Amino acid sequence: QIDRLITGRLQSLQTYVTQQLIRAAEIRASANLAATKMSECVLGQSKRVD
Amino acid sequence: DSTECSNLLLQYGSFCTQLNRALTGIAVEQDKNTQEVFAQVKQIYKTPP
Repeated sequence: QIDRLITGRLQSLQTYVTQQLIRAAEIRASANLAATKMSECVLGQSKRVD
Repeated sequence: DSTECSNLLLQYGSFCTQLNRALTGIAVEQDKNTQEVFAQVKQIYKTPP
């Protein structure tokens, strides 16, 4: 019975971690864009449209 | 449509819900992508004859 509970809980935890990794990657992409905007639009004057 | 298979499935927690939610998220993201790429203009201009 313990083996059954362990396998189940372990799988639920591994699923959680996977989702966190994917979400973190998307946040990283957002942060990179934010860094570019700060660099080009605040510390200077961007000319590219929109 | 298997009653017993359901009964047993309910003992594994909320896996089913979490999966369904993830697929709903990607599905609404696709409509967001098409909206952001194309709907960049406010008016529908017409071609001069």
